[PDB]
Amino acid sequence: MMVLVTYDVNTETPAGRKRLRHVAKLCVDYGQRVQNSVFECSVTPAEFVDIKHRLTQIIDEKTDSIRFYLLGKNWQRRVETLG
Amino acid sequence: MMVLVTYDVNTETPAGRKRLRHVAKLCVDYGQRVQNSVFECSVTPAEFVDIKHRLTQIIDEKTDSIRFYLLGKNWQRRVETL
Repeated sequence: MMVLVTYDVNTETPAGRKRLRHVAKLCVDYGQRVQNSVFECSVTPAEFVDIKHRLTQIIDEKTDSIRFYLLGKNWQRRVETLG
Repeated sequence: MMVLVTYDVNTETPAGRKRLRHVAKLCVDYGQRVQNSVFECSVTPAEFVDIKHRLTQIIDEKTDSIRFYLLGKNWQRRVETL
């Protein structure tokens, strides 16, 4: 299934920026980093449970948040850009 | 129609934080700031065109980017959080 991962972390600190690097390291195994903290990923349901599980341990859950959008097929024909 | 807007800007400088707030002020007219630089928007075709126009002026096109994902209806049945 396609999954868009949007990670909200405060990059004004070294530790923030380091968690971003880890989250990115993890998500790019499963697809592509299209902005600094946005990822277009391709995962089986087992992989998705595994990813959730590892993301939990990387992120600071009190300050950070991750959202997952499950778009269908023809999701590429449904993205537009600027910049 | 529902559109997800994701804005990539560097917020370690005042100039980036300004641009983000300005994008925020615009996008919040049409939906919600679900995370610091992500906005879930509800828009007519005409609203979508005018917004795209103004975002274009606001952002630094060389160092920033905006992605608009058109969410299908019942897109809410397909969002999860950790």
